[PDB]
Amino acid sequence: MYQDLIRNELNEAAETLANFLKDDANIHAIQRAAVLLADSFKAGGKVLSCGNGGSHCDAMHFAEELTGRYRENRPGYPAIAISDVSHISCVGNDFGFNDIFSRYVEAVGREGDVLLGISTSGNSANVIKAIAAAREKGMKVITLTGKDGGKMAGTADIEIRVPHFGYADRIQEIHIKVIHILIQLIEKEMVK
Amino acid sequence: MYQDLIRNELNEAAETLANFLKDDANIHAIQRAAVLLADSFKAGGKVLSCGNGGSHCDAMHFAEELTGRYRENRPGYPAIAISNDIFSRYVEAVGREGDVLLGISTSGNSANVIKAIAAAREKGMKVITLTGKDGGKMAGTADIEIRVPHFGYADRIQEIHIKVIHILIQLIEKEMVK
Repeated sequence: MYQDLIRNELNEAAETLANFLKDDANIHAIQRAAVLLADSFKAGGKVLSCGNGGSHCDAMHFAEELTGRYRENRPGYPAIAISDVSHISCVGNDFGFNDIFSRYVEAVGREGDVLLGISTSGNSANVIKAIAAAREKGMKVITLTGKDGGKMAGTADIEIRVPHFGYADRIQEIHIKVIHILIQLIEKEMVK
Repeated sequence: MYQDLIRNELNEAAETLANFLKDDANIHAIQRAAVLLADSFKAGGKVLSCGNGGSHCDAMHFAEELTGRYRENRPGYPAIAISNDIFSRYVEAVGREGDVLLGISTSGNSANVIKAIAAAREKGMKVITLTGKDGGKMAGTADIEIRVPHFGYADRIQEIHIKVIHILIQLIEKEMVK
């Protein structure tokens, strides 16, 4: 019988969400993010999303939702989720410590574009390398993070940080809620 | 400007989690789902997961986490995520009696999930579904259905589905080391 266990997990997610919505700064960070993204599309830029693990799915839903919405009457792609095009992670043992995300920024980023880097610990080495490639490319940087923000703390133009300090599950669950919301706020921006 | 919209959507997530967690049937369905999954794995079976749009991702994380944890020293793949016959044709090509289909559909009306369910029954497989609203056309056709009582837009349902997936993975781990 694991009913206690189930309810504890769900309750912990409810405290996470509560803790998250209570801080104004988080709410303001999400609005700023959405404005940046939409300003950037409007200027003809695109966003590259990336994340490891479960966060790679968040990076994917965010790019494919924005692309599916804004591809009509626009060149290119408004958003792309960076993927392992050259199969560099096919040696297995993937800790994130690789140049899959920064390679991709180097090959396709342009000045004006946006990097959305997702990292539930703020320590993902591939995401830190993409932020540096982004800076070299002249792209603005949005991060969705957790805990104390890890080593990426301070390196993003806009950081949306989830105040949870244990395992990644609780933090990923708030990130996909943030992404659902970014996408609706951007739709309000994109008619204006 | 949007501050209120942001908080509103967060609060609606908080309302959805509270109404999901408050109904014992949803808690019991999660425990039974994990027990059937674990028991399948113990008997040498696999689980095929599928879903559309954002749900596809959830089906992907479910399958990859599970295969990552149990592949070593066990033949085959513990879980495979698939990708209107795109899911049924795969079930038809690889399902075996004793496997399990996990079909994810926030409205319960995904035609491609529905067809995968019917292929599953033809191969003698069990059926777990992650749903929303009233369970839609899928209601009744799963052996175990975890249904999110939210009757609005899909986003809020998906966000509970991923919490369910994270907990299944936990509970299956306790079952497997038993």
